[PDB]
Amino acid sequence: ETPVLEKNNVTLTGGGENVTKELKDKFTSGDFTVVIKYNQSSEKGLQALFGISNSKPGQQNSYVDVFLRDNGELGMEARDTSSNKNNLVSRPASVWGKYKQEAVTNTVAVVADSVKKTYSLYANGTKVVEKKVDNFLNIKDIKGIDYYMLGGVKRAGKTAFGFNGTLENIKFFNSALDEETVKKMTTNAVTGHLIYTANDTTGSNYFRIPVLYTFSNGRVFSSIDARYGGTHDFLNKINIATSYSDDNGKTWTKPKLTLAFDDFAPVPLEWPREVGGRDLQISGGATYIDSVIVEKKNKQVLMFADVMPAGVSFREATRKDSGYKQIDGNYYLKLRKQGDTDYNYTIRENGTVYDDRTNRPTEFSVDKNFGIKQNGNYLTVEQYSVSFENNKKTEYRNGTKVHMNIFYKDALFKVVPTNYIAYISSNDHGESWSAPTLLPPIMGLNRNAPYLGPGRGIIESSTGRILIPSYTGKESAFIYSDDNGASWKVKVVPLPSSWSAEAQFVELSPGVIQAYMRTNNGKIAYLTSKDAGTTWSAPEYLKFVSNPSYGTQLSIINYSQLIDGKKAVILSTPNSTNGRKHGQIWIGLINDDNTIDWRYHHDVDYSNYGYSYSTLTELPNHEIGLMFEKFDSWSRNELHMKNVVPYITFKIEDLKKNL
Ligand SMILES: CC(=O)N[C@H]1[C@H]([C@H](O)[C@H](O)CO)O[C@@](OC[C@H]2O[C@@H](O)[C@H](O)[C@@H](O)[C@H]2O)(C(=O)O)C[C@@H]1O
Repeated sequence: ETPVLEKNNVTLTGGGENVTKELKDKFTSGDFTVVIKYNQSSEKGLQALFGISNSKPGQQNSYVDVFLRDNGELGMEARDTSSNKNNLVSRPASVWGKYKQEAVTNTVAVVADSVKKTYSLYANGTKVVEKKVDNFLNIKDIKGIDYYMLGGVKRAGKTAFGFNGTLENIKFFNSALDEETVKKMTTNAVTGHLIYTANDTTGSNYFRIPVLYTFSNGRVFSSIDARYGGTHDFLNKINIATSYSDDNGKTWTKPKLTLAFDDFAPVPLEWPREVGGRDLQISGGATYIDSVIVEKKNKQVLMFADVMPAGVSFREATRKDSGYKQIDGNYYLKLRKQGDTDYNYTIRENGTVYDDRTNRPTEFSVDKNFGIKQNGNYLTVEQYSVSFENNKKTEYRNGTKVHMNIFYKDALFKVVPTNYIAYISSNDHGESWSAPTLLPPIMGLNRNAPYLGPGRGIIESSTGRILIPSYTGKESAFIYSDDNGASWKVKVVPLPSSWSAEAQFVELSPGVIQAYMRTNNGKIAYLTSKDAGTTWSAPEYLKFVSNPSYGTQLSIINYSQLIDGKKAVILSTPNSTNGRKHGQIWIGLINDDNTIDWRYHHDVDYSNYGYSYSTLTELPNHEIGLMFEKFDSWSRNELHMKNVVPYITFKIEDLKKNL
């Protein structure tokens, strides 16, 4: 299959290029596929990569184009004036703008298929959207088409939507090419920046909440939320997936499911993006969400995650019950047997389930992965699948038998419907992991566990204290161990308001640490401890970040090499009052008095491009690795998008900009 027209290296500055002679009436069937490898010299304005139109007076709504906006949205229009049919199909955050101050080459494509009545758009190897439309128009359906142009749309004798950049290669086909062909044709260097991809070895179409960490041995490790029923926090099914690199981030392992329940199958789901439909959620599977990583002095690695029983949301969960009882001074996870009103049971030594009314063992036990046994044999429940049947969501028992689990909605014995924290440990730097341990009720018996601040933990250097950031909704909760992670305690710090205080730590000097965190007031706060986290100052705020009131998670790390003769920290955050956008990386130099000189910053892409949760690490060669949500993950317009969490790298010289 060969193009009706192929052109190369067309550099344009808003004026376009007429190719009417070279396309006129060549779209015989009316179907089309247009594949465009381009880079933009300026992202400003609405820009058309090509335009096929009726250019006559009064026919300004008779055209087809593919367009780009200054926020990375890719779309297409197909409009006919006299039928008054106006089709617009798009997806936000589909393309890249710039990277290290150079324009990024993207390859995008549109396919119009008359038999299916669908338009499909592709960017950098991903089919970003395919939509069936009742008012479908192919080229033959639009009346009096007479002008075909590169880099604009000719409307009433004037060039509209002028493209600024270079069309490195553009191919027009007069048929609808198949999906696999077009994915391949749009695959390029941008495609290789995705570690996790839709329907890879995780089975998930969607991801959020990346975390990077560099181990002592040189391995670069990642974890992430694999979110199956779109990108919703809740209700959903979420697993923690992981992937690692032993060549300084150049190549990564196929992702593994590292924390995952099996009450619901981990399957690729086409979550609707329409107004209304996009609010759909599943009934909820048992969930792990929001990971934190730290490597211990002895090289054992810990990973923490929040744990939610099936159907339980952060917002509706109980805040007044830890899910534990205290019996003879020991804390045991409690259970309610189906049909009881009270929690009459506890999981005690060797996972034996006791009846607390009689203080005797039952026939039941719970293994270290939370599965229930009766007389030494596993009880089972049937797994759920989710599907779409005529754009209708269905959940059903799918024929797979899995172990009954205390976190499942079908369990005979159930935990309190609240949030928990679990951790797992690895002795081989992430290749294999222990069974999970639920954190004891460190907030008290009558409070829920904290919520983790996604990213890393630290080991403070003078005491060896391990610190894990978390929050409650009104306090900071700094989880810590003074015995190399054998037992855990918490410092609870009341906050000026009800912040979603996702935090990360840095050490300024021995004993002196700061916790940087999200707030609800638009600013990034930092609290200071001069005794390795035992006591904390009142909040101070960064002067140079101004965000919306909901705020976003951040990443901050210590860096090992001197910059301008000073110890340095590296901060990643959005910085925009208009959304989760305008990602920046800031270098802060530690002054002799332990204040920070925020001396340099680098804008990650253009200012209106999306940038939400992020994670930094220092690579073994002292370059910087960044993985981030390259979209606005708060916006109701950018939910449920595929392949939007890339990994990129910077040398310090790439970052030392703007002063
Ligand atoms: C991709 C896209 O959004 N196309 C729109 C287009 C652009 O929004 C606009 O040209 C970019 O500046 O606008 C279209 O509408 C014209 C219409 O816009 C209203 O906001 C205004 O009230 C009207 O006077 C008139 O300008 C267009 O036809 O250009 C619609 C198109 O779908």
